[PDB]
Amino acid sequence: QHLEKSAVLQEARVFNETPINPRKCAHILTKILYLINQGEHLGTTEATEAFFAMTKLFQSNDPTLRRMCYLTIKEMSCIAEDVIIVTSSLTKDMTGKEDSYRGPAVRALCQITDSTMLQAIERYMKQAIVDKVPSVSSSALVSSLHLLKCSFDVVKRWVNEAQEAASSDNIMVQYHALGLLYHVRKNDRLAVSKMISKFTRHGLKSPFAYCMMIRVASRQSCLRNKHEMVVYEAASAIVNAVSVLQLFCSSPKAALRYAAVRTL
Amino acid sequence: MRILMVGLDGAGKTTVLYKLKLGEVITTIPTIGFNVETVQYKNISFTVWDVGGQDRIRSLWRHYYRNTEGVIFVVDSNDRSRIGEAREVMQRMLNEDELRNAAWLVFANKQDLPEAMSAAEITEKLGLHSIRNRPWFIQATCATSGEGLYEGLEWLSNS
Amino acid sequence: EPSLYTVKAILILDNDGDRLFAKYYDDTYPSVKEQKAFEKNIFNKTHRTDSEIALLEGLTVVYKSSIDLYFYVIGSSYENELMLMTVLNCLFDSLSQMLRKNVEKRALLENMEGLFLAVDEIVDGGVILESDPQQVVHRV
Ligand SMILES: Nc1nc2c(ncn2[C@@H]2O[C@H](COP(=O)(O)OP(=O)(O)NP(=O)(O)O)[C@@H](O)[C@H]2O)c(=O)[nH]1
Ligand SMILES: [Mg+2]
Repeated sequence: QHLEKSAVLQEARVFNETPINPRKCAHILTKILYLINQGEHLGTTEATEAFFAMTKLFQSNDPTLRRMCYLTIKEMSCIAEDVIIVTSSLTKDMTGKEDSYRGPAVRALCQITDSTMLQAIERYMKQAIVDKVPSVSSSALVSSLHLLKCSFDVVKRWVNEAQEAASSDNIMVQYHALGLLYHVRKNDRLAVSKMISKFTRHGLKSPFAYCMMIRVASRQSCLRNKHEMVVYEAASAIVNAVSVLQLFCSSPKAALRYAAVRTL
Repeated sequence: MRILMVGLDGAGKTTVLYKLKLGEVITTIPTIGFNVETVQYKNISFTVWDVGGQDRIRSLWRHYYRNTEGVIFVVDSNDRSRIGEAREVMQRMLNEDELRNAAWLVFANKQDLPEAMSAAEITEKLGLHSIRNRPWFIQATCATSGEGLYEGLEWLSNS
Repeated sequence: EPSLYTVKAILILDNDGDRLFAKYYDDTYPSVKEQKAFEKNIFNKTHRTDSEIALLEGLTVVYKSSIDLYFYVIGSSYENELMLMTVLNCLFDSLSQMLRKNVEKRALLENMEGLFLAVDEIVDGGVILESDPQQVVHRV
């Protein structure tokens, strides 16, 4: 419940022992995550020691422990030194047989990967982007989005796998896919216009994609959408021969009326 | 039994491990990290930590030292330029307090290649004769055939 | 300017507006001090209320409650309220189905693993990952 940092970093030293208790060790990982979520500052040295203890848990095949490991990796990625040590384990897990682990692994991998090491994993990234499992595909797309900061020139190269993914029936995948595409193509005006023209016909099946695409269209139309969110988005877009009826018609409702009124 | 397997990059450490685990010769990528696997040989379950040998990773082996009962040090017998470097890495590894009593098994590997140095040659170059403080053994291996691998597991289990 | 980055933060606060769970997905509240300050601020405004939406500190705050707990999704005033709302609903429904129970401080602390993993299934770095509660519950 309510505990001290030093104690927990201590019991973390049980991870170095061979006959691993998955339940117990996962509990301790949870204590660490909590300490961190609470805002407790861990030093470079103690963080690094705990990180390297956690790696040793990769010997255990317990699923919950594995998942907790992914989390721990993402959370300590910025406070511990030499997190690169997990790269192999994650590329393994991400390419592995079991889908429950695949998306999460991509996310964690990309968190500990820096623009220097990006080249080593590019092939697997392109593979995960086009995977049929939406968990994996979505994870890889958002991952790439994040990676657009540190290294843009490597990720722009991935527009093809991205485009392939943007046809997905899965609404999240489509969302992330078109999102990523824009994030790359933003600032090359031509490719954006083409981008828009493409989905103006044979539009999308994602409400979120719809919303963001409307927002895209707004840079210097149709409110018949069957999702509340898109209709609103469209509306607020339009007002910056008008038809401001649908807003007013939204004005009568639970908690949607804030959005309506807030406009103007 | 807890085993740490290291050596310079491209020595054949992962090839060895997955030959042992899968009876298969896999197509490796450089290991940026570790692989950890459990292997059964004659009633012993060896937990083998294969830790990548390229420089960045080499700097990290010390975290895997603690609790190690035995050390497999893989050498590419065909690479004469890097043998001194191997010698240097291994010598200071021998000075590590967490590795103090661990059994020391050298694999002179890629013995299958025509100009591979012999195990005796390697023994002279690595300075193995000068270890008096713990058990050592050198074994010629070919990880692709599997030659010498189980002779290694055998020696190790007799720590 | 359009973005996949929508969610600014996700909070779960107890009756004292103390922090059960928090993620801040950008640099608005750089240090824990000013974060906790923000959290007190928004708790003091939203405690014992049903209004499920608020403008505070120039940000849209979307929220809802259970017995001892408050759930918040925070984003820019320039975002779409209904999208934030899909995040909040996802988080609360997901947590329900997960716990198979009324969602309260006792129950939630009983499984923190689940909470962590679930929030992680919901938002990735400010991006909405999965809006569907069932998908999220499945992934744990
Ligand atoms: N001819 C021959 N090639 C071998 C032998 N063992 C491994 N190799 C090959 O030499 C290379 C070494 O691969 P690998 O085992 O991955 O080396 P490593 O020690 O794991 N290196 P790293 O630390 O960078 O992962 C591969 O091309 C592998 O197939 C062997 O006994 N004979
Ligand atoms: Mg290797």
